[PDB]
Order: sequence, then structure tokens, then C-alpha cells
Amino acid sequence: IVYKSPV
Amino acid sequence: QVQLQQSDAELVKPGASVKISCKASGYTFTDRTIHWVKQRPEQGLEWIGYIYPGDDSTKYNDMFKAKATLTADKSSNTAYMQLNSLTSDDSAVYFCARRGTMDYWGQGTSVTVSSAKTTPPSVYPLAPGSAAQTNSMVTLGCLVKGYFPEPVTVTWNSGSLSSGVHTFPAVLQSDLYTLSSSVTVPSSTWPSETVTCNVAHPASSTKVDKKIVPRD
Amino acid sequence: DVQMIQSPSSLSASLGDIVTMTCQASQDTSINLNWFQQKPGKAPKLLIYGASNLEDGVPSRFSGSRYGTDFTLTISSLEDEDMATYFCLQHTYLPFTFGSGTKLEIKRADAAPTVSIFPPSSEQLTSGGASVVCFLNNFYPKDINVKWKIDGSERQNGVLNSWTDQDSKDSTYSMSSTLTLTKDEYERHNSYTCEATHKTSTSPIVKSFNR
Repeated sequence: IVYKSPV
Repeated sequence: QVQLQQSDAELVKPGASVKISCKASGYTFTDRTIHWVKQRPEQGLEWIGYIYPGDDSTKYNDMFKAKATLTADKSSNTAYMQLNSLTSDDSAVYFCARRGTMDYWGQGTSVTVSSAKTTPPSVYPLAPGSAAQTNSMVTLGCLVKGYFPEPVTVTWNSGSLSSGVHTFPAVLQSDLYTLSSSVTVPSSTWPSETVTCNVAHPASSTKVDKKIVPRD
Repeated sequence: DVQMIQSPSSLSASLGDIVTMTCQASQDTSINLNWFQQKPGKAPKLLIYGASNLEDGVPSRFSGSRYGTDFTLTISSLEDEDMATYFCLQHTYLPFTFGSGTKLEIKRADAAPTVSIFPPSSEQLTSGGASVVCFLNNFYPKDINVKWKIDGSERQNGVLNSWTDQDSKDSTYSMSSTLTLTKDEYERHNSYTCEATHKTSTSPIVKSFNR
């Protein structure tokens, strides 16, 4: 559900 | 310069498949996600999904999980989108974009799903009628009729005539497109300084040049 | 889905004005919201990310704010180069969603079309077709009506019209109108007339020729 830009 | 360069427009038969490319440059390909987006003229953008070339993970919008396959080739720095079982609803412009924030976009790839036959254009020159009345500007034209699919690319004097041009959007009738283009030029420079319209139709591997000459 | 509801769908303003548009989230959740500018046939360009942060190289004439779940894009000192469609992007929850877009038109003074009519070309006639082409160029506002007449009688069948997008230099519009006949019918008549009029006004601009 939540997107997070890869580190 | 971060750049995303997409493959050319494609004509595909209903039921067939298409594979679209997005070549990334100017950054390390395995450090950013690539997202794909569908644009139709009356629908407004829809998000398709994304791939992270780092680990080749993917996520999809449920609307597209069955139809779209996102892949990546780190050696050529290219992302791909395969679309399957195509239907007229899939006719659209498809974009790739960098990161979830989408800070750089490719130029778009126009896909036409249709069983109609590829057909090259007839190009007709438009010069003023023999009973013309003169002033300081003349308007000339090119009529481009009976071709399929889009796009057609029209220039004047191979691109060196650019000001005063109106190239109108094509209109589709009976599975063939028609468009026209006008150029307006100082009346003392025609016909002494020639004007020629150039019409390229990559789908039929055809280009036509027509010089505009005065009517007899 | 966390959808973004955008309004207005279009906007008409003068040079130098301040203009706004909004996207409202469809759920009471915190989201990261971006604004984009897209010109016809071109790729979108990022203006604002995180509701209010200005993308590098974008003029500070552009700014964004958030009030609850209402997000606002503001453009000051409107310029010709700002003519475009603007849309927002919700990029927190999958699937990402976009607002349906706001099309931004620039006002200018009214202008009558420059009208030019062209008889069929000789090459077209050899194939049995006869298209009469009428250009209505550089006019304002966009609402204009074309009327065709053959030997003084109005004709509707076989007319195709096409409009350009608003011109980014002078904010005018142009249109093309094409009456397509067979050669058989074209040779049976003599006077072909293209007439440009607008709503209410009764004084048209007329171009015609005789075969």
C-alpha cells in the first residue's frame, strides 16, 4: 500500500 | 542531463502484443525506480506500475496487473513495458518517468490498436486560385489525405520555414486520416524563394515532398 | 484508491494575473503531492514536489500550499509561456493517482480571422476527388462558425473542421475547414464560398471563388 523511494 | 528516450509510435492489431522501451541516461540506472503512465485524450492520466531495476521488484495497479509486464535491462540501461491482448481501449500515449516523484519523463509512445491497413498519404499542393487578389502576405497550404495510421510529420522547406505555420490535427474518416498545413509568407518572396512541404509517414516508410507552384 | 479531485477543468486569465487551482484528496490521509505542467504533445515537467517545494530551475512565480487535504497550485505574473495543462500527482499510496487536469488559457483582444480559400488541386481531380480548403487563421476567441455555400445555397455534408491549440506566441486560434466533393459534383457547380461568423454577430468574413 505505501510506496517508499529506495535508499 | 537525465534523459528518458522512448521507442517510436506503433500500430498493433487487436489481440496482438507490443513492447515499449525507455532508455535512461545521465544517472545510475539501478538507483531509481521507473514508473509507467497511460494518457488518453479524454480520460486523464492513469498510473500503470513501476519497476526498481536495483532488485527488479515490480508493483502494478490492479487495473493493469494482467495486461502489463515491466522488465529492465541494466546492461543497456533500458526499461520495457509489454502490453498484451490489445484492444481499442489500449490506444493511448504511454510515458515512462523516473522515481515515484516522477522528476523526469520520457517523450511518450503513441500506440494505435486497430485492424485497418497501413496506407501512405496523398499530398496535394494548395496554391492561391488563378483569380487571386494580392496583398503583402500570401498563404500557401498542403493537403494530406487518406493515410493510416498516425503520425505524419510535416515540415516546410525541410524545417527551415518555421514561422507562420499552422499544421492542423488530423481527422479520422472511414479508417483514413486527413490533415492540412498552412504557411504564410511575405508576398514578394513567392514564388521567387521556393516553398515546399515535406510529409513523412514512417508507418508506410514513405516521405513525399511537394513544391507549391503558381496555378496556370 | 486515494484519488485526487481537481478543479477547475479550465482557466482563462490575462497576462500578469494570479491564478490558482486545487486538488482535494479523496481520503483523510497525509500524502506527498506534486504539481506538473504539460504542453500539447510534450512530456510533463515537474514544478512542485511535497505540496510546496519548488523544483530546481522552476520560477518562484509557481508555488504550492496545503490546507488539510486541499492542495493549491498558484501561478503569479502570468506569461504566455505558462499556457499549458496542469495536473497533480498523489505518490504515497499504491496505486498512484493523478488529478484530471486544469487547462490554462491566456486572454487577449478579440481578432477576426484571416480567411484563405483554395480550389481543388489538379492532381486530386485526376483521382476523382475534389476538396475545397478554407483556412481561418489567427483569431480570438476560439468560438467561431464556418458556413459553406455552393452557388449561393448552404451545404453541410462533407465538411471536416479541425482546430489548432492556442498559439503560444500571440494567444490566437486557427482552424481549417475542408469541403470534400467528388469531381463529378464539383464540375457541376461554379461558385464556392467559405464564410466565417461568430455567435450573435451578423457580419461574416467571406472568401469565395468561381471554378
